[PDB]
Formats: sequence, C-alpha cells, structure tokens
Amino acid sequence: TKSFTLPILTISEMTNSRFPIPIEQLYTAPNETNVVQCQNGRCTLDGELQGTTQLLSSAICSYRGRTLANNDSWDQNLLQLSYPNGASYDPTDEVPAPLGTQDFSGILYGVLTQDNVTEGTGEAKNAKGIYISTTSGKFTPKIGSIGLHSITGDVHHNQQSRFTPVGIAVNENTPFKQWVLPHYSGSLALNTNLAPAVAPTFPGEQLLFFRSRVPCVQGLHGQDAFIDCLLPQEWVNHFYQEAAPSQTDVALIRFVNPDTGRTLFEAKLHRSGFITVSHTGNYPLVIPPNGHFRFDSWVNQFYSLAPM
Amino acid sequence: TKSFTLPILTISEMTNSRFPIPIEQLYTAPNETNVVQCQNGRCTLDGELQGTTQLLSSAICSYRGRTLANNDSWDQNLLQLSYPNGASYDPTDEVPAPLGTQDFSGILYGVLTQDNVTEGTGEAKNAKGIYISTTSGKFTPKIGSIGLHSITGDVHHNQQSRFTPVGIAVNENTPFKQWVLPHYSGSLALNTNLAPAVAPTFPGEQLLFFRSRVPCVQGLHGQDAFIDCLLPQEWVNHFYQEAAPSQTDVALIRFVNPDTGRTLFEAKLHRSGFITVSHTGNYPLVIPPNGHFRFDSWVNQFYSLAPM
Repeated sequence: TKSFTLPILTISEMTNSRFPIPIEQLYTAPNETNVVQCQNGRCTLDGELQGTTQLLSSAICSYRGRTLANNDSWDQNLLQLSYPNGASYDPTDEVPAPLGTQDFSGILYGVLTQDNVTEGTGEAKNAKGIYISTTSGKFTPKIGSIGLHSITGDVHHNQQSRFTPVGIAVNENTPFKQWVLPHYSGSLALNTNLAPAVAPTFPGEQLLFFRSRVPCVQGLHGQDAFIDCLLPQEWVNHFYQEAAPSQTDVALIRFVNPDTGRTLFEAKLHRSGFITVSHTGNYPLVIPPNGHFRFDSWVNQFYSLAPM
Repeated sequence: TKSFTLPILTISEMTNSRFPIPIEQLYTAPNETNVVQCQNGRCTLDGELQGTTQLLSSAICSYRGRTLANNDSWDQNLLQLSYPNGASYDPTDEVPAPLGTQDFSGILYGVLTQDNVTEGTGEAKNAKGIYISTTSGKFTPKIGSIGLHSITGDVHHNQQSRFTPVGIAVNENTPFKQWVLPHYSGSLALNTNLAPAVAPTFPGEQLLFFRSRVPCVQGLHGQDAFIDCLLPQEWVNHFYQEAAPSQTDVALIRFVNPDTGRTLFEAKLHRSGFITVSHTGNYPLVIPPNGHFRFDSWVNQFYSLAPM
C-alpha cells in the first residue's frame, strides 16, 4: 500500500484549478443556496480525474479550432473546437465537455489569435478581444462548437484559431455565477458525465476553498470577482501521479508552520476531493506565507475537528 | 539516499517553462551563435531554482503592480512591479529580475486589467492591449518597473493592475530573439544573478529542447514563432519537491514507447538541469504521442550516447 501524501507547496505556490491564475487566499464559506458542482479541479484522493479536469493549467478555459462566420449580432463567428493535435472533437467521449471547458455561467473574456499577419498590417492585428458567453445559444462545447463575440479586431473566417483566457465579464444582463454550471449542449440536451456536487454534512463544518481574484473586464465595480476551487491544480496532478489508495473516506490534514511543525488548524480532506473545516461564517483565513498542509491520518466522516 | 525520479508525463502533458503554453515538440539543434542562457525553467536536478524561475506556469511572463503615466510616445505608462505573488519587490534581492520576468528579447503582447469598471462603461473596457518591449529604455524590471505601450484601451494612472501574457509581436525594428537575454536593468547596469549559459561539451552532442509555438499578434507572416525551454515546468516543480541528491553530474534517461517498450532515444540529463542527445543538425523529433521519459541510472562524464 503506497502512502498518501500532499505536496509541500505554500498557497502562493499553487494554481487555481478552475482558471489559470495563482491561488491568493484560503477562504471558507457556507454553501448557502449554491450547488457546489464545479467540473474543473475535480480529482479523487486516489488519482481519478473527474468532470472536465485535465492536468495543464494552460488548458483551462483555453479553446482552439477553426472559425466559421455566423449571421448573428452577438456571435459573429463560431469556433469549431479541435483537440490540441488538430483533430475534430468527439462528442461521444464520456465527459461533460472538452477537458478544460469553462465550468461557470456568464461571460469569459480572452484573446483570439489566428493566421500570422505581415508587420505592415499593424500593431496586434492578429489579436481579437472575444466574449464567450454561456447564455448564448451557440455555447455548445459538448457538441463541438462555441460562439465568439468580437469586441476588438476582425475575426477571420475559416482560420485555425487559439483562444487565450484573460478573465470574466459582467454586462447589463449576464451576471457571473461561478456555481451555476453551463449547459454544455445548450438547450439540445442535458449535461452528462458530471462530477458530483459537494457539501459539508457534519454540523459546524464548511467547505474550505482555494480562492483567487479573477480579472473582470466589465462590471463588478468596486468589488473583486472570485473563482473558488476545491483543489489546487498541483494537488490534482499530485494525486494523479501517486494514485495512493484511500484507506477511509476522510483524510485528516493539518496546516502547519514548517519550521516548527506546530499545527495552526486541522481540516478534513474527503476522498472525492474537497476540504471542510470547523468554522461558522464567511472567513478569509489569516495564515503565514510559509504554511502548508500535511497529511496526518485516515479518519471517519464524522471526526470532530478542532474549531478554527 | 533518496532516489531521483521523473514524473510520468507525455509531452502534451507538459508546460513550457518560458511561456505559459503546452509543449508541442522535442527539438535539437547546434548552438551555433546563440548563447543559451534562458532564466526561466532553470532548476538543478536536486531541486535548486535558478535565474528568475518560480513554480507557477501562470506567473511566467505575467506582471502586476501599479501603473503610472509616462510622457513618452511609446511607453505611455510604466508598471511599478511587485513579485508575481504580490510580495513587495526588493531590488536588492539576489535575483536577475522579479521571478517570472520574460527572458527573451523583443515584444511581449498581453492584456492589462485594472480597477473594475461599471457595466455602462462598455464591453471589455477594463482590458487594455499592451506591448512590453525589452528594447525600450523603460524595460528595467530589476530596478522595479517596465514600460507599457498601449494599443487598445485607456490605461489609467496609479491603479493596481495585472498583465496577462498572450503572445509575442514583431514590428519593423524589433525582431523576436528568444536567446538574447533582456537587459533587466537597461543600460544603467549589467545583468546579475544569472543562471549560467549551457552548451554541449561531449563530441557529437547537442542540446535537446522542449518546444512550443507562441502566438504572434504582429509579423512573422507565414512563419512560426518558437519558444524553446531546457526543462518543462513540471520537471522544475518535481525536482524542487523531491530534492533528491544528485549521485553524479549526469543522469541517463531514455524516451520510451510504453506499449512496445522500445527506447526511441537515450539522453543525458545534466545535474545543472538540461538535456543533451547525440545528433548533428537541426532536427524536430518524430515520436509517438504516448512516449515518455524514464530515468535509468547515474552515469559518468564520458558516457557515449547511442546516436539518434
């Protein structure tokens, strides 16, 4: 039996598994009416990837394929999605959508690049600012196509194109809802192959999130936009490499000062890949920059954590 | 002795350590006039980071800090830098520049985001297209600031801002030179704290690179823009985590087809963190997509690799 371990990384040495940006904060909050069912950053403790989760942060909310002109005021072009090797996407794969597809509802903003242009064409002429909205009828990544709304630049028809994500956007009628899953097939079919929803079951416990501030290119004045993941990408990749068998349903872990080994707080790491702590209320944790989690032992799902 | 290991990954499961994009190819070539002294993706086999190397691919070529207006027709603003993890940048730190700073000469293109704006301000109005040129006299990241040439959008003064890299650009007088190090202090001072230059010393050997195509938003019509790194970011992170003692100066590795067990080629993984192979000339490797590297043993200085 290979022993279960965690990476020794500090929180600032880890990446959000739902958007390609660094983790900034540990944050615990109740679920209130949210269904916490994100599809990126989902991995069991014994290394089984779930949902739309893959290994590369540079593939999260990234798309590539061939552009196709579309007669619509919002989506002036569609993107026929292709695998990184170039082959067309296969909707029969047992996944909710292409791996790395955005798992939040609202507008994703980024830059499309296409066939290289001559130097004389002008500055950044092969860069197009794009809104990818999940509330558009053309957002059907499971079927292999998404809608591109151009803001800056001219998107050319029938060119191999790559989309690099930058942030999210909120306009007058499209709020950013990080816990509302997109309809990966639009209205044509229901979502499939989803990683399960997660929630604390033991009274007094709340989920502990790895929190990042995602750039917001429109809306949300005077407030930070947040994307919260259940596992950092480095933990997903570690469990995938190690594939250590899970001895019980819950691994007790301790957040420690690495110099002294002293425990700052303890938490429950559940076998399906999420963390709970004993706290009541919204809470951004105050922790030393050198602290990190350490696997302690395997316990039961109703172990009584020390309050933090 | 703790045993040295490699992560089990195909090359499409690897990230370029000099730009946040996946690896696409393996490539070997002679050094001819290039001084190979990149500063990102530098790590010894026993886990010692060098140059400007840090652990997050999402921090490579990313910048953050506060903008300030600048009376210049090219650099209309400067970015007063932090470290990419937000920690105050101290120019007396023993680093060439803030970790993750671009290590190629030319123009880096990306998107700047600033204080969030109201919805009514307009679509993507908190997104600014930016050229960051290393040939500008304002590219002095070691001193604590870089110049921002805005193409689209209005860069606001004295706002906490983030720069997300998208690709490179080539205008009429700024070629993309991936092996010409920037002057991190400009003309005021020479580069400091550099990871050493690398070159093959054994007869018949050449460096082996992990190669990606970087998007180019201006210029290089009909040509591909390549960024070559000495180690994938996943190997940097793995060596940092494991810190396995190096038993000799050279680790013999092999690239295998896991189905047939065939060694497609063997290579020297040097203690200072780079790979050499036995080949003469420019050669993009032809390899099956399921191939991966394996560690064989520690060898001496005069091991003769099988030609590939």
